[PDB]
Amino acid sequence: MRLNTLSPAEGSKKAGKRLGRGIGSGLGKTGGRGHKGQKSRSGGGVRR
Amino acid sequence: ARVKRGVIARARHKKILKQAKGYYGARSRVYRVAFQAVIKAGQYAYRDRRQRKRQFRQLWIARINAAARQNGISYSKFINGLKKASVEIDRKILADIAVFDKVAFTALVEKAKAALA
Amino acid sequence: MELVLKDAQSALTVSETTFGRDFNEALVHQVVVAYAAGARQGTRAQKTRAEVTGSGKKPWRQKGTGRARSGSIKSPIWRSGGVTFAARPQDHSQKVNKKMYRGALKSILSELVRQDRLIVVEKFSVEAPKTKLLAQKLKDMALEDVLIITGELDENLFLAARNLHKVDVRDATGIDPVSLIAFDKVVMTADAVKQVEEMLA
Amino acid sequence: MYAVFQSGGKQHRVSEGQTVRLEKLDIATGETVEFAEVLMIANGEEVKIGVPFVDGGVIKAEVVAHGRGEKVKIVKFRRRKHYRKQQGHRQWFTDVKITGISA
RNA sequence: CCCGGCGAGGGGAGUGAAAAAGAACCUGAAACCGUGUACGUACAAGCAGUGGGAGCACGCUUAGGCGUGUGACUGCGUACC
Ligand SMILES: [Mg+2]
Ligand SMILES: [Mg+2]
Ligand SMILES: [Mg+2]
Ligand SMILES: [Mg+2]
Ligand SMILES: [Mg+2]
Ligand SMILES: [Mg+2]
Ligand SMILES: [Mg+2]
Ligand SMILES: [Mg+2]
Ligand SMILES: [Mg+2]
Ligand SMILES: [Mg+2]
Ligand SMILES: [Mg+2]
Ligand SMILES: [Mg+2]
Ligand SMILES: [Mg+2]
Ligand SMILES: [Mg+2]
Ligand SMILES: [Mg+2]
Ligand SMILES: [Mg+2]
Ligand SMILES: [Mg+2]
Ligand SMILES: [Mg+2]
Ligand SMILES: [Mg+2]
Ligand SMILES: [Mg+2]
Ligand SMILES: [Mg+2]
Ligand SMILES: [Mg+2]
Ligand SMILES: [Mg+2]
Ligand SMILES: [Mg+2]
Ligand SMILES: [Mg+2]
Ligand SMILES: [Mg+2]
Ligand SMILES: [Mg+2]
Ligand SMILES: [Mg+2]
Ligand SMILES: [Mg+2]
Ligand SMILES: [Mg+2]
Ligand SMILES: [Mg+2]
Ligand SMILES: [Mg+2]
Ligand SMILES: [Mg+2]
Ligand SMILES: [Mg+2]
Ligand SMILES: [Mg+2]
Ligand SMILES: [Mg+2]
Ligand SMILES: [Mg+2]
Ligand SMILES: [Mg+2]
Ligand SMILES: [Mg+2]
Ligand SMILES: [Mg+2]
Ligand SMILES: [Mg+2]
Ligand SMILES: [Mg+2]
Repeated sequence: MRLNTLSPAEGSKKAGKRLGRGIGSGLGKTGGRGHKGQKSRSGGGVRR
Repeated sequence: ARVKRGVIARARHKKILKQAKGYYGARSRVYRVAFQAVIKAGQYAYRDRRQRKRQFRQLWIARINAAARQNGISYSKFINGLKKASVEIDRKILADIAVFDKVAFTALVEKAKAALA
Repeated sequence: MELVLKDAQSALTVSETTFGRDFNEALVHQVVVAYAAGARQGTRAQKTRAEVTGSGKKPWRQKGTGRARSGSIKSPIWRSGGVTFAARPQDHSQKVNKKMYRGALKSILSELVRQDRLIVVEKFSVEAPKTKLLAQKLKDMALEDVLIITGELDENLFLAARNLHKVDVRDATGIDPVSLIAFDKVVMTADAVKQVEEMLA
Repeated sequence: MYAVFQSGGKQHRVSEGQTVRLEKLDIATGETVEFAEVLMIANGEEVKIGVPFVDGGVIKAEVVAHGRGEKVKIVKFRRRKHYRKQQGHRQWFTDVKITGISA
């Protein structure tokens, strides 16, 4: 064991979602929000 | 950690502008105009790998017709007569014998006439 | 278990559950990563659009001039404007469970024994606080990169090792997981071995 | 003197001493291959036509190379629909040399 | 030292490891503007490419065909968000 020979367990290091970074990533442009609503706006949504 | 985009961005524009050489005007000098041109040239090349097989069969057929009508038979009757004689040579080879060996082509026509008779 | 001794060919008895375990790599990685996170300072910041100098005047009127609409000179789209998601000072430390921190120590110590990187002696000291004196002793035992764990702190052993960057001195109460891995060889006196088992148990 | 045979879903007209590029064969780079399905043999105004194969005709060759062809690019694009995709390709071949034609 | 208006600017000589390090001075990208060479172009109709394809120039090292630049003529084809 050395400082450059340790690795984590498989399945514990899921990567986060990054929106709006091109066509190929699957989340570009609208970034998962759809088209033209109150829910698509910055800060938008209704109270509980 | 601040990240600067200069070195990566420059190498990515040079890749597109090298695929676009020989084009006219801004289509080989300007990135915005040249990127569209490279995209359209790939669309055309995909389509023309299909049309290439169509344009060559159409050319072989027109040369077999010309060489058959000179031996007293048409393309339609020649092709039907070879199927009844069990001759499996294809269009590409037939249009090559017709140009470079006219003695062997006549032998094929006499075999198709005999089958039809 | 049973640990041999190099300077006196004796035998010393230790616990199996502290020196005979198998290596839990996933557990060790978590504790080592949390150690280096606890070393950070976190001192930095930038300025948002509300912290840049300048007034709140609208640069030009809303309609009629033929330009895109503007509302502030401190906009994060303009040159010399704010940073959209500016940073603040923050704390990067993580929590480690007590039983998890102690379990990772026992598998590090258990693996040093398998690879022959741990050696036990009765005594280890020098007469005077001289660097030349300690350097000579290490060369006789054929050691270059080494970590020395001693039962009780020594004034002369601490001073003689200060100017050698490849040699480090501790006591039993001051062990950390990262320096047990980073050093080529580990030297522990008999007194140190006794206290380490007691604090681990 | 030439003959016509088929190999790899295509047909070829060859003369002795020629090198022909075919589809990939499962033969080592030094061995000899055999083609016993011959469609016609023309030997200077003496012509044999197979119905569908010439009886007793066979062509001998020797494998001389293996490799991959030039690379082509596949580009797909749907305008105004937020869709794009690309791919590359490289096709395997086998070169043989015609050593003997016999009827 | 020489040309020039006892100019601006430049060519030599010299310094320096280097002056295409000469003060508009480290490196010195792109748009944009020129000089030279090869090929095409003055009876020809349109998103300027793509599939086919002669001729010319040039390098070939098994003299074999191959590589590189140009592109007459011809099928298909109304940019991107
Ligand atoms: Mg999608
Ligand atoms: Mg969603
Ligand atoms: Mg929108
Ligand atoms: Mg709607
Ligand atoms: Mg809606
Ligand atoms: Mg909605
Ligand atoms: Mg939106
Ligand atoms: Mg909004
Ligand atoms: Mg808002
Ligand atoms: Mg930095
Ligand atoms: Mg880019
Ligand atoms: Mg330019
Ligand atoms: Mg250029
Ligand atoms: Mg651009
Ligand atoms: Mg100000
Ligand atoms: Mg106000
Ligand atoms: Mg005001
Ligand atoms: Mg600022
Ligand atoms: Mg605690
Ligand atoms: Mg389109
Ligand atoms: Mg005057
Ligand atoms: Mg002067
Ligand atoms: Mg000099
Ligand atoms: Mg320097
Ligand atoms: Mg400079
Ligand atoms: Mg330049
Ligand atoms: Mg000319
Ligand atoms: Mg002319
Ligand atoms: Mg003319
Ligand atoms: Mg006319
Ligand atoms: Mg017209
Ligand atoms: Mg015109
Ligand atoms: Mg038209
Ligand atoms: Mg063309
Ligand atoms: Mg072509
Ligand atoms: Mg010419
Ligand atoms: Mg001409
Ligand atoms: Mg055309
Ligand atoms: Mg058309
Ligand atoms: Mg059109
Ligand atoms: Mg259209
Ligand atoms: Mg469009």
